[PDB]
Amino acid sequence: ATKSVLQPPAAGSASIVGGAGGTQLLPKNISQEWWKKATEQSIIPTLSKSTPV
Amino acid sequence: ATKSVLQPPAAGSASIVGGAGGTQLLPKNISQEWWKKATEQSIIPTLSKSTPV
Repeated sequence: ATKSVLQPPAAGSASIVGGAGGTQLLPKNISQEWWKKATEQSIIPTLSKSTPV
Repeated sequence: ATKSVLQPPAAGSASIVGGAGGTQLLPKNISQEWWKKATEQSIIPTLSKSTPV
């Protein structure tokens, strides 16, 4: 049979990583760029009279 | 007995190309400008954020 790497294996094929634990061999690419919201600005220091404290 | 060129020949007339296979001598004037629609633009590569994959 021809060797598959995707999971589950394609029909009539064999999985290259088909050995026990072999899927731990499949690569990962982790993005350097996150999904994170911006946080809310503080308005009070802008929207008030500054004083010595 | 007067000699036509349009097909089929007019009534009471002889075709000028009435010999066997003679219509293969009539000119065509095929246009270089096609009739074809444009197809729809793909938008996903324009809209999406690019990433390594």
